[PDB]
Amino acid sequence: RDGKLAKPRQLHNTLWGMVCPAETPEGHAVGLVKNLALMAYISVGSQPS
Amino acid sequence: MIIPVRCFTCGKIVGNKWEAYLGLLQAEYTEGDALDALGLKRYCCRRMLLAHVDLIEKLLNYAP
Amino acid sequence: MIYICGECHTENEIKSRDPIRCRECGYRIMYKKRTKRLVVFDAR
Amino acid sequence: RKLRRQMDIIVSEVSMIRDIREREIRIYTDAGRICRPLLIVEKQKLLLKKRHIDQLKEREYNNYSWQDLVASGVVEYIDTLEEETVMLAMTPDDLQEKEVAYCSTYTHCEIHPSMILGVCASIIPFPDHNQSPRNTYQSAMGKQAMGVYITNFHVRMDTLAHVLYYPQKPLVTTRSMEYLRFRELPAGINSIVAIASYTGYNQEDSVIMNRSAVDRGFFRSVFYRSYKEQESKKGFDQEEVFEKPTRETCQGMRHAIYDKLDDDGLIAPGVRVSGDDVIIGKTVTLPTKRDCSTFLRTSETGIVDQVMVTLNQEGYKFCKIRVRSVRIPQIGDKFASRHGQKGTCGIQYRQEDMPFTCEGITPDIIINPHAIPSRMTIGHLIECLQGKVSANKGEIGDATPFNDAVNVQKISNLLSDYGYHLRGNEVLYNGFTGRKITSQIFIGPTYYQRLKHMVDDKIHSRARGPIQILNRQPMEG
Amino acid sequence: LSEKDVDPVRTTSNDIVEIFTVLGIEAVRKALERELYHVISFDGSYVN
Amino acid sequence: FIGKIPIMLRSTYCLLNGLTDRDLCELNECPLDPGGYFIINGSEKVLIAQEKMATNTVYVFAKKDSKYAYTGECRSCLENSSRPTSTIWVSMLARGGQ
Amino acid sequence: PYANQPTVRITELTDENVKFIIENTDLAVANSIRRVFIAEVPIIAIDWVQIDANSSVLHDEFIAHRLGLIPLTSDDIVDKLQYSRDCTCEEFCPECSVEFTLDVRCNEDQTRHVTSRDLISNSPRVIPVTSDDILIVKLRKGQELRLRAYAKKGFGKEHAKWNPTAGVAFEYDPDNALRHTVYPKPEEWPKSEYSELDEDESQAPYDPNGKPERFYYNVESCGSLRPETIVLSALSGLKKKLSDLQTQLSHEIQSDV
Amino acid sequence: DEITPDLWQEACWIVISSYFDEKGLVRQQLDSFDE
Amino acid sequence: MNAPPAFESFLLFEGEKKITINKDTKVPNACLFTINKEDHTLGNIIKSQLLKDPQVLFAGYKVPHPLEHKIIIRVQTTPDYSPQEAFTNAITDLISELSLLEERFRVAIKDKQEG
Amino acid sequence: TVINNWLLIEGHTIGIGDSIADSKTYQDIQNTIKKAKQDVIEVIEKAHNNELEPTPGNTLRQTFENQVNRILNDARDKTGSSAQKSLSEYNNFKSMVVSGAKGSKINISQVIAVVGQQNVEGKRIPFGFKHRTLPHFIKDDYGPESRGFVENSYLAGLTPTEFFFHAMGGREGLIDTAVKTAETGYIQRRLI
Amino acid sequence: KNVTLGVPRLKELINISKKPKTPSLTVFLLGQSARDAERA
Amino acid sequence: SLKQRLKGKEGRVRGNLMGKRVDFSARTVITPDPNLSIDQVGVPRSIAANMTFAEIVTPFNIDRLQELVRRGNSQYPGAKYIIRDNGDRIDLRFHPKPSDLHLQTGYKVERHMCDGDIVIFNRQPTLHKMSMMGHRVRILPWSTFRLNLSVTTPYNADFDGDEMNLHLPQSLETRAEIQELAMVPRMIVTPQSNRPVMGIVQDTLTAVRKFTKRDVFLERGEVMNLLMFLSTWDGKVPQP
Ligand SMILES: [Mg+2]
Ligand SMILES: [Zn+2]
Ligand SMILES: [Zn+2]
Ligand SMILES: [Zn+2]
Repeated sequence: RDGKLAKPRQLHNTLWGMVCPAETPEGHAVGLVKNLALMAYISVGSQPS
Repeated sequence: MIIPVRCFTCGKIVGNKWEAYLGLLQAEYTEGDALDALGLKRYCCRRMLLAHVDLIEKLLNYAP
Repeated sequence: MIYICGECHTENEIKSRDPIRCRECGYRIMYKKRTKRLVVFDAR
Repeated sequence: RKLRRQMDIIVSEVSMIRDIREREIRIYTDAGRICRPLLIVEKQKLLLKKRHIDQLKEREYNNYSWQDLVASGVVEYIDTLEEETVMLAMTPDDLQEKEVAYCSTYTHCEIHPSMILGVCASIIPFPDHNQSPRNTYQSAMGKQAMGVYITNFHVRMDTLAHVLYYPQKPLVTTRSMEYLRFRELPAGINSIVAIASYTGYNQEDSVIMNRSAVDRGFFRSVFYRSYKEQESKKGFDQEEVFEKPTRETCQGMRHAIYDKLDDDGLIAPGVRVSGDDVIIGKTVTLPTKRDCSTFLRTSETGIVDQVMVTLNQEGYKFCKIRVRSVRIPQIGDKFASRHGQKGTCGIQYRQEDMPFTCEGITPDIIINPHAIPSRMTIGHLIECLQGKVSANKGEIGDATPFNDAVNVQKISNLLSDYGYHLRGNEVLYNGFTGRKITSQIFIGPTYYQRLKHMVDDKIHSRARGPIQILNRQPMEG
Repeated sequence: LSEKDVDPVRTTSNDIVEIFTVLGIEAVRKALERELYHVISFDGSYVN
Repeated sequence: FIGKIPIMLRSTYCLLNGLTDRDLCELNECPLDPGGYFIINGSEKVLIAQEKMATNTVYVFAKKDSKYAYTGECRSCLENSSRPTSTIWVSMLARGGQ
Repeated sequence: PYANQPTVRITELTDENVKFIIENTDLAVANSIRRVFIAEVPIIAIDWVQIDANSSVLHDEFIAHRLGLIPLTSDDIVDKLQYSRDCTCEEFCPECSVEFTLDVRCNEDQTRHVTSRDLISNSPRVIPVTSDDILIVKLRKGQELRLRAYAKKGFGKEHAKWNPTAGVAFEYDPDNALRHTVYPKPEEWPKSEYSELDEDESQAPYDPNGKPERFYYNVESCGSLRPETIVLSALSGLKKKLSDLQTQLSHEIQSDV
Repeated sequence: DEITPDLWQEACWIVISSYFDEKGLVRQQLDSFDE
Repeated sequence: MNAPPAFESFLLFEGEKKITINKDTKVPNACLFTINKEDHTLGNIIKSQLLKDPQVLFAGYKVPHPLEHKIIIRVQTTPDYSPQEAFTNAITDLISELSLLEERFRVAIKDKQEG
Repeated sequence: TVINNWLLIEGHTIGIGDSIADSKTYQDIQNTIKKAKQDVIEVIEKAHNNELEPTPGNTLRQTFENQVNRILNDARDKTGSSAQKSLSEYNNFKSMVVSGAKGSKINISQVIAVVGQQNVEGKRIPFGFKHRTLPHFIKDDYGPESRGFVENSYLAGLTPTEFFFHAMGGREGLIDTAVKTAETGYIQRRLI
Repeated sequence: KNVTLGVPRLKELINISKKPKTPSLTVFLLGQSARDAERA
Repeated sequence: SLKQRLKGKEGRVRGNLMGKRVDFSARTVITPDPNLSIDQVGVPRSIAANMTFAEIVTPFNIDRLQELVRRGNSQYPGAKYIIRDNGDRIDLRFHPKPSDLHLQTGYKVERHMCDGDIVIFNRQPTLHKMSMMGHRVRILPWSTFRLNLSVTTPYNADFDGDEMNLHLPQSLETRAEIQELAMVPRMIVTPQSNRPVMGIVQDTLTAVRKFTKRDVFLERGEVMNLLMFLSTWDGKVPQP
């Protein structure tokens, strides 16, 4: 439902340095499947105590 | 995986130059200088050794 | 009917009925030995 | 900020965002936040100094690593939310250097702008000289190229595996390729590619391949198909076992030859196989015993590479059989450069037929000039020009995207020093007649890839085949 | 259309339903031609 | 004993943890293999990262079709407890109603 | 209406290459000579491999592929050797093939390089050219490669392994007097090694009455034949192609009448 | 003292090389599972 | 699966004629020579030798298809000269030239080897 | 068949030499782009100083964007025509365009002179960040560089920001292609 | 200004709908207002 | 239930009547062939040797069809089956004994597809008439379908991995239908826009532009070479 409200296929400005701007499957999955940029890191989480 | 016997473009023998090429590099030769020492004038043959990846060496790290 | 153990590479003759297992290693992955028949390759 | 940079109480992955206008400070510690390392800039200067670089140069035998840069407060991770409050410099040498004061409050700097690209886009050479969709197409094609997918591929038994005989590392490469191990496990070959209209067989994204080069192993590859079969004793009445069926023992057997099978019902390694052959002889006892042996597809024609026999997770005896099939490049096979220039082989010419330079060099691949103008893959032309300088110079060319030290004019000047036209054009002679071609052909080394899509895997015909019993309509048999 | 100083002849609409209920089916037939032609010829393409 | 957890290869709980490249070759493992996947019935399975909206954050959006002029949602989740996320909406009813 | 009177001037003759110039010839004759160098000069190469044992890391037809590409000394034996198809033996015999044997077992901690020096022939005339040696495969301890192969006659038109040349440089009109190639900017183009123009000059003046003549060759040998033997074999091979065609043409003309 | 522009290209890729010496390319998957 | 044997390009199968002559009815004194299992090596050399004949009005060759191994040579001569006669004289001249080239290349090899 | 065999003599290629232009042509293109940027700066100053009067049927923002876009659109055309005039008779980019075989005038200009303005949904690159297209610009930066105007050619290469904005513009083409494939034959099967 | 075109507009015509996406008119003036901007 | 069997996109009425798999169809990758006519499609030997056309035995072709039966499946071109006047099918490869393989008028010999056979060639999506045109089969020695470069435009086909379907009409009546209605030359001009649907393309279009320039001059030898590729040439060399 969330994806319907706003189109996520478009390459958003904020993907810079986080998601590769070029790599995306062609076809029905354009812009929906993404790939991390080389130095992109996803936080594993920690306690805010 | 292993050095091709012939240069693809012209058929020149290249399979007897990988060991010499590695030896020349160990002798502080530049890659271009080593290729010239080995008689590789055409850039098609220089391509053969300059771009070769010797995977057979790591394949031998697995016991048969 | 020779099977090569995947762990110790022991050649052991194994019958069809008896269980497949290395005689001395106990390993449970067995590879068939290369066929004795001759196959021709053209060096092309 | 100070605590995070000292790593005292605040871990590196904690993002603190201040919305000055909204009078809100948002601190995020949860997981799932995507962040990247950025160099910290203070007073229009990098906190990264020569001393940090020197210690990193002796990375080994020094215990100095990336973590010391983070601990030293020289680099920190910035997530997307924090990036909205960050004034970022693309480079230190240009952005925060004294100049017209566009901005004097840079807070961070990029380590290198080329890190925006991912794994597959990081092998494209000169991706900033290509039209963007062609960089997207290559990222797709790069995942379908052939090479050595993993070093221990002999031990593995995968349903499908393609291995190139002679993978080469690109003559023209990107700095990022050092970390993808693309050098260690390359997927492609450096090809002497001529951009010419030779005989009309490279038109509409088709390719003319050198038959003599193909004869020498050019883009030769192996195809491994692994078949797994397990024998299940479920059901008291039925008990399937591995053994070659015999006419007297089994009530019903096909006319296919079972001589290939061993007494254990498994074909031995090193045996030619085809559609008519049976690789696994499995017979199920009736409630004589019916046979349920496995056959190969007519298309496949290879040699049994490996036959392993084990017990699966369920504890049932099962065997994996790997069939080896050598795939020599032929008409219809797809080939691609690293710039979205994908095409099938239209025809193959022997070395005497191919056009040749004054040195006797014939291109391995000839591509139509009409592929470039629409796609605007100038990076393909620059890669060929750089690769020509690389092969002659004996140095691997650098095709890092946003490099000001490299440009076509600098590459062209280098090519002149080796007795070649500065723009990479050469005088080619007609192979059929030996006459000079009036136009001088752009020719040089380009990294090409053989794609998994072979014509043999695709060609298929139907002529009064095995219809379905229920629907009385065609079906695969 | 009824508004004064407004051409009651050339004035038209791109809504086929509005044309149908105001002018008729034959007006729709002509209006549908023009709408179908306009989209086709927008990019310069031609259809018989 | 309460069950078995599939283990991601080359992780701290994988047998190929801390093994040197030579050790990996002894085990018929490619040192260049990055790990990061699971072997499930012999199939190497990779878990694709799933992109979802951040929780505990107030987001104000506008829907033209709906009957609310604006809606400020907030998907609230505990600090690593009760995986289910409860979403609360605070919507301002549209002015269309006459 | 009649044949040319071509002349030959050999400029360089080594064990690897021969550089020569042919004058007073047509371009078609000059080109057909260089196509014969590559595609129609017979040599001896391995075209049949049975692998009795191969524990190496390279599969069987990888090894066979590499064996076929190993050049074998076929200077004088090739002429008297027969084609297996033409030979009446039972698919192989000393008159149409040369047997080779390779039996290498590695029992040392040091990697064993299986080279062409390990290829052993029953004919002393036909041996691997290198006997640095050509690497066939590298063997780990406990790995063995045992095979027997037959080397038969063939030419490059059938497979690139029977091509005796390591590059045929061919050239004519180095100064572009004929304008067979039109340079958009002649000043940007390096001079040919055979060029006879001054440094200032970039192109020879256009020769409207000129014809392609004085063709330059540099035939580099892989090793199977001497570079001079390739050219001599090519001229006799091309001559035999035409004499065979004439013989067939004569019968066809007789049948028509 | 300071990294000059003539040394920046070498310097920045030493920083990048050290990053991949420590993290690799699938550190996200392994770190997530370890947690 | 459809790959043809490499020898099919130069070996005649049973019942295949190396050369066949067909009269070209469009123009007088014209014949078409269909030579099997030949390529540009013989087509170009023969065609160029024919053009040196002043009695040959037209000479050309072609490979109808690169995947096939036939060359068609069309020769039109003057009324007093036969296309077959032009073809035979063209081959003899080529054989004469090649024989002369062999002799002179052999002499050159001796000169260079001698010193 | 007739011309495929004459092309064996004439030959046809394309290479780096066809993508280059004269140093004089490069200077002319640089002057046009330098002046075009200054023109956009002046339009920004007028808007900032409230000296920009909206045109009928458009708000102030639409008026500014229209004025900026025409300046940059004119600059691309002026540089594109200049690059085309520099091409020689021998140029292979021109030969394929002139014959109509492949490519167009815009392709030549992009390769040689300027890639041009990148648009997402018909507008310049949006302020996806907070009043910024990228974190490398100042807030409320309406200049050509900030909003997705590629001042370089493909031969010269794009800067990291231009590379990303060009990727943003190129993603729109990728999405449209996927939609058309989905829509392909839908109307036809309804009409039939 | 902008109106629907291409497939979506083609879809609307064959899919005749009481509410098009971008309903609009084209009013023509038959008096002096046609040639007089102020009167228009 | 019975209602389920009919319902759905895969139901009998829709999934088995409006569209269905068909015999005597082939599919493979397409590659260029400038040496073929526009109305000619190159076909792999394996595809041709697998697909057959039933030829009614007549005294005109009694001997020719007799040879194909003798050659059989083993040798191409041969035949796969014999259908007697009874309508019963005989599998040739099982038993090649000529005594049981005598032919007579009224027999149908399912000979292998040969050169000149009419086929329907299709690229999907099939958007207009020119997406299913008729071709003459040309057996060629590799594993791809060949297309003249001009017919790529009507098919919207490229040689970068595209695959096209080959359908072989199986009777004289339907074979005559393709010849007189659906062949490529009859499809040159489309009624959609009353203009040609295929034209000259990349190399030939770029080269014909150069070829027709005012300063293109051809020597005697060159002209005789170009005239060898002019099938309609009347044999007279024009005055230079
Ligand atoms: Mg395609
Ligand atoms: Zn070479
Ligand atoms: Zn064991
Ligand atoms: Zn013999």
